[PDB]
Amino acid sequence: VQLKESGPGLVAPSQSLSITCTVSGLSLIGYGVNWVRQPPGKGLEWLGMIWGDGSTDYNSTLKSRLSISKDNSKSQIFLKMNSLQTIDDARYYCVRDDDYDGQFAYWGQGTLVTVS
Amino acid sequence: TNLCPFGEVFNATRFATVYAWNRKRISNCVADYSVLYNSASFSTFKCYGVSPTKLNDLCFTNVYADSFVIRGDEVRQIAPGQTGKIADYNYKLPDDFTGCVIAWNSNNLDSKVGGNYNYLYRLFRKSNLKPFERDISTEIYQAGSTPCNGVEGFNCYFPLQSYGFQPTNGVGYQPYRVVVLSFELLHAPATVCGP
Amino acid sequence: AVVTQESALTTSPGETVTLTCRSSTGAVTISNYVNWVQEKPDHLFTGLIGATNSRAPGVPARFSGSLIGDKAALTITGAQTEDEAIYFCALWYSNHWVFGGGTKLTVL
Ligand SMILES: *[C@@H]1O[C@H](CO)[C@@H](O[C@@H]2O[C@H](CO)[C@@H](O[C@@H]3O[C@H](CO)[C@@H](O)[C@H](O[C@H]4O[C@H](CO)[C@@H](O)[C@H](O)[C@@H]4O)[C@@H]3O)[C@H](O)[C@H]2NC(C)=O)[C@H](O)[C@H]1NC(C)=O
Repeated sequence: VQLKESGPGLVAPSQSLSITCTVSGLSLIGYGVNWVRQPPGKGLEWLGMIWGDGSTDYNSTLKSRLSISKDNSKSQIFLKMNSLQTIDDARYYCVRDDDYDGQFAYWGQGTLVTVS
Repeated sequence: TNLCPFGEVFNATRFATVYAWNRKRISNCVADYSVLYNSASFSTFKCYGVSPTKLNDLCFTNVYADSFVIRGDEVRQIAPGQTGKIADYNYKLPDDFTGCVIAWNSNNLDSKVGGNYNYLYRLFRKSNLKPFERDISTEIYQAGSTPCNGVEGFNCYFPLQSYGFQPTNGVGYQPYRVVVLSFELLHAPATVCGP
Repeated sequence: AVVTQESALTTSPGETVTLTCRSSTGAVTISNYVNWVQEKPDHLFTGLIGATNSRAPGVPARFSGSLIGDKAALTITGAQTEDEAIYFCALWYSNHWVFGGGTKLTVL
């Protein structure tokens, strides 16, 4: 199982952000996908969550801006952000779970997003 | 007409634990799956082989009813040819399985404030699990090179763990009542038939 | 919610080390569903333990986790020269996952 995502990299402040995460040799179906980001020089930072059935559970302080959607047929996960802040720069991962009651198992390489 | 006691299965007061699933024998009765399909009270309804639309005019010999309650995300591990902790250590289905699996959300029945230390599941097994096999042994599983001597310690773990059901859990981490029906035809005359 | 971990521990190959994860909101229970992940150079991540004890079949048997008192802990038996990493504990509190500060592990 491999996970790949594409990020714009450099975006102007107060502009939309769109990150897509792809899956290889696997299927979404009933597997959750978590979005986790990490600013440079700091620890991890939870962003959101999507379940297998389509229900979502966002970060409390970012529910106004965040939005998560996914496509079963095309096998991709989408993350959308609005009104970006200068602090909102970090490495963005899409995390998958396996079938042994263990979440946060399969990760991605990580895309780097800077705002200036 | 001696209707098959499906009501005492779906609407039973309590269901069985994951590792110790209860098996019920259904025979010498008449069933009606059209009401079951059109009820639309089940979150999950998928199966292969026989079709729900044409299941009414089909005669079998023995029908098996199985009960167990697991979390939301584990419902996909009750599919034919699937591998997981449940399908390896708790409940395995054969590749050539026939029948259907029913699952519906049950937060309002098995979730208690402060946790529900009533439901358990098998954690480790020495080897894999044969299809349609049940294990009740509580012997301390060994994952090392030293005998456990029946006492918990280093590399000596209890094979069973209790769930932490609570009404504040997530969507996929909520109790799910699952019943699976097995249909078998033998060389004996068929007894279980439709309306 | 605030969770804390040890800054760093020193370890030699051969013996066992226990890494804990303490939550300041109260005593950790089974319902917290503590998960552990691993950090490797070049920003490589890997999950180890789910449901506080559900080890994956591909993860080596030296990794084991359980609950001790009011803090969830991870136990490594027979550390190797390939076990240097940073470990994060994820807890299910309220309705959002909470990550820890990380624990750097060094092997001598
Ligand atoms: C939902 O999104 C929000 C928005 O970012 C996110 O909040 C962030 O939480 C982190 C974690 O606490 C905050 O980072 C802190 O920043 C302050 C400076 O403002 C630092 O002083 C803090 O450092 C302390 O803790 C460290 C250990 O972690 C110590 O090493 C250090 O010495 C300090 O004692 C800490 O790093 C961050 O500021 C906020 N962001 C905002 C905008 O407030 C939140 O975490 C997300 N939700 C979840 C569940 O993660």
